[PDB]
Amino acid sequence: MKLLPESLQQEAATAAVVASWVLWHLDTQLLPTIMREHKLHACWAAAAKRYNEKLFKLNPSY
Amino acid sequence: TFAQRLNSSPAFSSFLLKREKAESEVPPSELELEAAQKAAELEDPEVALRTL
Amino acid sequence: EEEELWLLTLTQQFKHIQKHFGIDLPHSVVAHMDPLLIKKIDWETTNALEDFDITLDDMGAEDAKEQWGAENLSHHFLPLIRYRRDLARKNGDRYGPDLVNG
Amino acid sequence: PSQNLVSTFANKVIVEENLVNVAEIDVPFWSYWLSSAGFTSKDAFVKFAEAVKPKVAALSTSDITNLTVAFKRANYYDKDLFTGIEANVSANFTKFETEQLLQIVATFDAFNHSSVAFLDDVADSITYCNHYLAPVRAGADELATLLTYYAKNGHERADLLATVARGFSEVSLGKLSAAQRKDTVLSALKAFQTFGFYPESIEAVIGAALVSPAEYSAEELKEVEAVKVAAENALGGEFVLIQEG
Amino acid sequence: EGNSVAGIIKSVNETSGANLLSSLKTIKAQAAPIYPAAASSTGYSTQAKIALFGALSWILYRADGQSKAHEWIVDLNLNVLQAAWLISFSSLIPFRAVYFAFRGMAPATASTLNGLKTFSSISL
Amino acid sequence: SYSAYFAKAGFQFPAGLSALVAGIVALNVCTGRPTKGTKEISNAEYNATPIGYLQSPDQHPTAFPKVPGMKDVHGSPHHHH
Amino acid sequence: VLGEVYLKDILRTPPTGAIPANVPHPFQTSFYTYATKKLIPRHWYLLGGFTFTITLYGILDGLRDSGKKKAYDEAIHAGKTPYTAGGH
Amino acid sequence: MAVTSFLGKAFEKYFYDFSAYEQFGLNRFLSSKGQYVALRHVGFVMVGVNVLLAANFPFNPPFPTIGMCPAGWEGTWVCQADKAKALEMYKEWKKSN
Amino acid sequence: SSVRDVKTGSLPTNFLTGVYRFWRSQNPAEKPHDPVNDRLLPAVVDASDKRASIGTWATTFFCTIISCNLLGLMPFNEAPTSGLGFATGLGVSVWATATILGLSKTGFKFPFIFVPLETISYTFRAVSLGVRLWVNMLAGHTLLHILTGMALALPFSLGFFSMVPATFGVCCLLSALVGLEYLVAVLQSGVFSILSTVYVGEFNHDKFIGPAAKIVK
Ligand SMILES: [Zn+2]
Repeated sequence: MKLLPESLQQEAATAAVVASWVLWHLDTQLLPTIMREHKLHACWAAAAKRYNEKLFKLNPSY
Repeated sequence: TFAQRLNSSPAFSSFLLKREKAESEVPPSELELEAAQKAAELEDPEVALRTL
Repeated sequence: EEEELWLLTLTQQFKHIQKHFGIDLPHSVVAHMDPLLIKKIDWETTNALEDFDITLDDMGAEDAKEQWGAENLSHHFLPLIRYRRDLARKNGDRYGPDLVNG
Repeated sequence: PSQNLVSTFANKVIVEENLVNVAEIDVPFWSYWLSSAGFTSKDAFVKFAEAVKPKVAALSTSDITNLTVAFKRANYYDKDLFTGIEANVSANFTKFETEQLLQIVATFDAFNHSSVAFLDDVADSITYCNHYLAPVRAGADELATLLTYYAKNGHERADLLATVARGFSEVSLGKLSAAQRKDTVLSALKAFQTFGFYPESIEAVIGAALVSPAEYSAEELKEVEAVKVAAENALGGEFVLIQEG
Repeated sequence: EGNSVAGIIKSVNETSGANLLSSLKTIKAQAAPIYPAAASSTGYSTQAKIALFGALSWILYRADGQSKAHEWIVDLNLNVLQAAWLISFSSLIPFRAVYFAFRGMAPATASTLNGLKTFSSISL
Repeated sequence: SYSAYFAKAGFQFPAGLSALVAGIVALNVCTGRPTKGTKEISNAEYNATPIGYLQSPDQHPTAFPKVPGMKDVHGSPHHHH
Repeated sequence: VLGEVYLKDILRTPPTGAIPANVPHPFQTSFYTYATKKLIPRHWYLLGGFTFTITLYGILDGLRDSGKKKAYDEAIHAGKTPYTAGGH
Repeated sequence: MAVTSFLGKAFEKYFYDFSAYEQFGLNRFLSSKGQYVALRHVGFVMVGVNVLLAANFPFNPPFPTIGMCPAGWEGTWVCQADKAKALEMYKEWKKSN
Repeated sequence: SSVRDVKTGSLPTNFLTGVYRFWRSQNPAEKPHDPVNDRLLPAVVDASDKRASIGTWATTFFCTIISCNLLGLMPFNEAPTSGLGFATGLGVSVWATATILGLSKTGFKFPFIFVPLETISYTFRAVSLGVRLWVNMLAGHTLLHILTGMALALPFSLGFFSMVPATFGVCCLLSALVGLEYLVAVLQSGVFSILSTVYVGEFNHDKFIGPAAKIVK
């Protein structure tokens, strides 16, 4: 069957172009979007006890 | 409610979720149903003033 | 009604995120409502700390995780303490929390 | 006549008077990159500083950073330009990153120029409008410049000092040469005692001098151990160098 | 576009007491957020036609070279075996259970937002 | 609410797909070698040869061959056996 | 009062006029910011590994044609045809 | 029609409620629907195999037969195991047929 | 110049969040001796500056291989990872990334008769990481070509839609091998990226800088 390709360097460079595009697309397009909505939730869930206690001490409405 | 806001989201108008309901996975609780109904009364800000 | 603009902007903005986050809120409306939270989140992605809350969870830093969340929303209190500082400067005094021993 | 035509072309077309006539369009681009190539030329930076003054109020934050560090390297202090720059920073303080503000302050610390509204809007921006680990990415020679600029102008902001003192560690001081670490440790301890603020990370800038005291004199180590005893009771304890074992 | 609370505060301050309670639904709706209305369809974008013609240009080109492949009837009967599982996956994958299972992979959607607990931010 | 804002923008490609397709095509056309079943000849041979004799039978297999190995063209009968 | 000059560019309400454009990340804006701040400081090990494979597989492609040229010349300097005469 | 809007509405009602597991009854013979789909699957393959073969039947098979012949052929070009042999026999058969 | 707008809580955003947080979970950061506070925060940020981005690299290799492996199960398509240079070119590139990372922990100088035997077993994991991906994508697809040639021999020889219990038992065996190929397509993209975190994570170890001076009590 077909085992070796016509060029091994052309198939190795197709793998490096595809995997460096996925590296670029993940780091630039996906992971900024992942972390913008992961860390809105995460900063709000980590600050929620200290945010509300700091806000309780600040507003004079009570 | 949360499941009622999921049903009108763009995810459930998609093809593979079009005949689905978000309440079928986790139904709204008894407090979530009674507080969506209480919040429907208070979307009139005159009703919210006279109640308060 | 002296500081009611700040306290009701906090209330209306969080109620709109909470109603819509994870359901249909666009990322453009988040970055409109909270531009400095998106600015500080983008600093972690730019400076290769996009897993910093996973790093603090790996090393069990539960009080540095609470400081990480609190320092990323610390600009929510900036419209107040810029107002209260411009009160105390107009009344000749010093702002309290600006001082070390005050 | 080939050499004559080239020499005639060189004395009327490629001079520095037409080099500053193409440099009138975008000023802070051309101001920044020329000054990085050693083009100091104090009469040319006069010509820069007036063609940019109708534009400083509408510049982006990376343009304002490009103006100030160019006019720091050119060492030309245009005071009615530099109030337009601090009115760009004070009007857009939320948009300035603290990597950019530490280069703007070090220009404003060279030419001793400060407002009180500028000193608050830089401290409000580093503390609240910027990531809290962004002092850690700064490099301690720029943070010590910011600490003295708040101690020269007598501006006590204890929230800013807790932010800038994050950026002092063994990591950030270890990236400095021991000549530059010495000019920083003495410059950061002189500012930390001016406000009397002794954070828990003052033991990394004190400890940067007590592992290698042989580059310090006697009155400088008298200046260091004045702060060391002032910090040990403030932090409620006793100083001890760690040796790794 | 200034903020809508300062639009609420200004528009409640400049009403009389007689028409305060009548005005409260037009001040409510002036500060409601915009949810843009369902526009005209105009389906299949300029890139949705490149995606469908380019996938048809790929499927025809791959079926062209499959048909002269020396095992052409073996190759063309493998597309029947492969497309049989695409059919059997639309009828067996629980697509609502999968949607809520991916929704729990992300901590942003596995829980509700947690800050700002309404007693801390009152203005009395 | 907000559901009709996300229906307005239709399909869209990934945000740098043009650099993937230009990168995969530029690896398949800038091979630096003849195009898989052809051989470079001189211009004196190319101008002298018919286009039926320039073709090889191996490079034109039959589109749905009734016998495995059927070819569409026959090429040059001037064989060097 | 606290009067909206203090909330400017700090806290905004949900938009009422139109949904704005999304704020780009600095990496989506320019490839030069991605390349110099993240691709080269953080992923140069991965780019070095893709570079090693493309050069190594160019060695093995160079060995395979120098082995084809070796077996080709030992058929034309042996009076044989260097392949199986096509098949058709 | 709108060429985008009609077929989506058409395929959806074919996809969702058009069920030949109920419109043809068929619960009388099969236990579940989980094994009606495991026979429509194998039924799709057997129909697809029998269509691809029959849509061009007089062909010499590339795949190895096990010494079996389709119909009354048995010595013709369709059953020949040598492929250069069957090419010569197909070219004789083609001018006659 | 204008980026697109993203809905929060999209399904591709939730899948890639869970995928990235999975591969980041494989090489976790180590807890220091000291408590993490503002004193230890530059030592934690510098500890993250010196760790490789294996959370990003392993989901680069997960998403580029599961997309290539599942192309082989789409009709009219072959998997790119059934090519020898593609699949072994990803395996050498992971192994070289681990080695370039392990060579930079020093000053790029390469490390009695024991060490040629540690090296061999180490240099073979260049070969084995890519060949395992290549052979699994080749040997599953090759067997499917053979058994659908043998399944085609029955309706070719016998009637069309005739003697159907013979072809039914081999059409369900063919259908159960395409189903196993969906399992091998997802497993081999998982095993490639699990092993990439193991190999690259061997050299993912640096010194915690930490406080060199302390005010105790
Ligand atoms: Zn195939």
